[PDB]
Order: sequence, then structure tokens, then C-alpha cells
Amino acid sequence: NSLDRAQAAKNKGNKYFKAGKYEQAIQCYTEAISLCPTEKNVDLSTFYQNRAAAFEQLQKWKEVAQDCTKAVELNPKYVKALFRRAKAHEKLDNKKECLEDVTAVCILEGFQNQQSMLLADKVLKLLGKEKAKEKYKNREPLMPSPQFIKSYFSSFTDDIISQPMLGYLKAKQYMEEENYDKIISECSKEIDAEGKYMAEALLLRATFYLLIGNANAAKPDLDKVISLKEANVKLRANALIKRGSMYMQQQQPLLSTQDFNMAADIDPQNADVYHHRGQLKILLDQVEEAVADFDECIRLRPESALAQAQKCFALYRQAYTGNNSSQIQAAMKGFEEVIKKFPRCAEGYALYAQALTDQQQFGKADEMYDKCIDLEPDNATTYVHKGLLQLQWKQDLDRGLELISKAIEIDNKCDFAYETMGTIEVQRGNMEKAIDMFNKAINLAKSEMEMAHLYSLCDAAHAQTEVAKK
Amino acid sequence: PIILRLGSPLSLNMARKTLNSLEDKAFQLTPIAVQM
Repeated sequence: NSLDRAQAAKNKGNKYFKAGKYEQAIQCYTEAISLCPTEKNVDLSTFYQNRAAAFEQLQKWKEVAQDCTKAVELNPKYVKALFRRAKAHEKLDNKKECLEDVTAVCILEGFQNQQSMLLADKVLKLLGKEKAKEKYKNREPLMPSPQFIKSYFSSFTDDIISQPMLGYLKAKQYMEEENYDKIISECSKEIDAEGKYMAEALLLRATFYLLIGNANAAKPDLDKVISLKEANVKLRANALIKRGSMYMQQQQPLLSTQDFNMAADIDPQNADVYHHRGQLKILLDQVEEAVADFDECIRLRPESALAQAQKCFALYRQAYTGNNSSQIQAAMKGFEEVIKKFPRCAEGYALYAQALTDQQQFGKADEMYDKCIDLEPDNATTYVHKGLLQLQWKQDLDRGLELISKAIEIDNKCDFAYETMGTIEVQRGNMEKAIDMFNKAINLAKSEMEMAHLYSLCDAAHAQTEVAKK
Repeated sequence: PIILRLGSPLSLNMARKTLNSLEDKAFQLTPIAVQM
């Protein structure tokens, strides 16, 4: 009965444990370690894990990881020992080791334990945020394509800075000639000389700071345009739109809405404010606030195809969230009415295809994406949409890779496509090629938040290969 | 976690939420996750 003597020592250590006498419980567990036959892996791993619990209440995290480690050697799939070591590594700032332990925990649990997944999600965000910060320091900025720049400014009508010409004047001519890399220089000459186009150059320089991914240099310019009350209200409203979007990009919903609300108050008929705020309201699932902004866009732009396509999709999300099939079909038929009234609005088809995919009509959604290729053949994002469709629809990873690769041929500076290709290589099991695609998107991401998400995908991939080695 | 992309249409920003969901399932549907 040599094993009964080990459990007897373990059971008295449990009574010291419940009385708060952890040092005396540790000695009983140590006595149980000695009396357990080496042939009994499970019982011996139990005794090590119990002693790690006593070390945990004393908050001696080093001894916790040590005892959990020995317990895993006897019971390699001891989920309680692996998870306790993951918590121990978190306290010791062993984030990579904590991620690897909690990765094995989630796999053994079938991803069914919210407690384990919250810990993995917590350490993944921290690891990705750290690397995104250090990489964003000395990252060289890339100027996006002219097609992206013109599409960005075409989403504004009241910005002034994009208007044609009838320091800053030289910057406006470099812009009309698509020589964007020298716009920031000529704008600084106005600000340094404090000319009459000072607020415009301050706003135009901040815009291209954002366009090259330098949100840290755009913030002081946006702050300054907003502080100048004498400046044109159109320039302050446009600067508040861009500072609010940057706030939302940095996970600041409250400051974002404050800037958008102030933009609407100081410039009540600026349709850019209602257009860009409503798009954020949809992303935040604040639907009734979105239709209100999109209804104002229609009121201010009664002939705009996109404005009615927006509101039609906003009405759909309202029916989708309330789950009335009568209202859902009402808004679904509204899409077919929008595409007939505006047959060359590609976003009308894309918003419809999203609603079709949300409601399982994949074949018709692929047709709407095909129509976008007819109208706009050089739009790479539509091929990303078709690729994402092939994953949700048929799980055809080969055809999905070909469509995502097609978007790269059109726009090799599309970080969204590289992220989708790495996601596919994870699903196929090619972890090294997946990290390869994630890194190419990192060097292309436009914000630090996007870069942190991509770095998290890398650490999750690397952690799985380490778990695979055992 | 709203990952907002600069200068993108609404349909593209909607696809980010779809990509996030597909990334979660991709890591749960890897050879190492099923063989353990």
C-alpha cells in the first residue's frame, strides 16, 4: 500500500491547504512526491500540481512553473497543469511561454473553455502591440497609389484641400500632377512661413501624413487646425472627421464620436460629416444612428447613388439585427431596386453581395462581385471579396488562393490581400508560408493597430509550431 | 476590436469583420489542432 501512503500525505496537505497553512501543505506534498511509485505518472503529476497550487497562493510564480513543468513531463496532456503554468508565465512576463502553454490548453479543450481563450487572446494582443510599437518607430512610409489617393479624396466634397486650382499653391500643383511625395514638403513651407494658405496646408499635410501611415505626425496638425477658430469651418470640420477616424482607429470610440459631433454642430450642412460618421455607426452596429446619418446624406445629396446604396444597406442591418424575416426580405428587395436605379454603382452591388452572403445566397453574391469586375476591372478588393466568399462558401482553398493572388497582381500594395493569403496558409497547415504572408502585410499596413493585429497572427502561428514539436 | 481601414469603402470595412472570423476558425482548423 505504498501508493496509499502517498495519497495519505496528499490528503493531509489538502487540509493544511484549506487552513491557509501553505508552507506545511508544501511539505506534505513533498512527502507525497517521495512516497509515490515512479510507475504512477498520473498520481505523481497530481502531487506536483497540488504543490504548485500552494506556491501559487504564496505568489511564488517561479516555483509554480517549476512544479507544473515536472507534472507535465509525467502527464503531457494534464490541462490543469498546463493552464496553471500559463498563468505563472504571465506573472513572470514570459509571454511567449504563456502563449505556448495556453495554446496547448485550448487545443486539448477543443476551444470550448472561455477562460483559456481569454488568456490566449489577452497575451496575443500584448505581444502584437509591443512589436507593432517598436516596428512603427523606424518604419519607412510608402506613398499609396494615385488610384487610392483619388478615391480617398473623392469621398469628400467639402474639404477644400482637394479642390482644383482656379508653398500650398505649389503643393496643389504637385497634387494635380500626381507627384505626391513632395506635397508634404511644400505644405511645411506655408506653415513655417505662415502664409494665407496656412490652415489648408496644415490640413493637407496632415492628410498625407495619414496617407503614408504617419498618424503620429498628423495628430499635431489636426489638433492645430481645430484650435484655429478663425479658420474656415470647412477646414475644421474636415480635420475633425479625420481626427475622429484616427480616434476610432486607436480604439477610442468616445473621443471619436465627440469629434464627429463637434464637426456636425459647427458645420450642420456638411454632408461629409454625416457620410463618414454613418459609416462608422454601421461598423459599431449602431444602426438607427447610421440610418439617421445616411438619411441626412440623401437629403443633402438627393442624386447620389452611393447615398441611397448606403441607406439601403443600413435598413438591411436594422432588419438583420431585429430578426424579422418580413423586414429582411423588404430590405433585400430594396437592394434589387437600388441596383436597377443605379446600375453602374459598384458599391451597390458589393453591399448587396454582403447581404446575400449574410443570408446564404453565395451564388448570387458571386454574380454581384462579377458585376463589380465588369464595371471596375482594376479594383483588387473585389477579388479579395470573391476569395473570402470561396472560403465561407465551398472552403475551396485552392480557388480562394488564386483569387486572392489575383488581387495582388492588380495591387501588390494591398495588405488586406496578403493577410487573407496568410489566413488560408494557416488553414492548409503551411505555418511558415503563413508567417511569410503576414510579414509582407506588416510592412504594408497603414496603422499601428493593423500592424499589431498582424503581429498577433504571427505569434499565434509560431506558437502552434512550437506546440507541434511536442 | 474595430480594425478601421483608412480610405476604404464600406463593403471593404465590413470584410474585416469577416476576415477576423475566418482567422479564428483557421487556427482552430489546423493539422496540429485536430491531431492533438
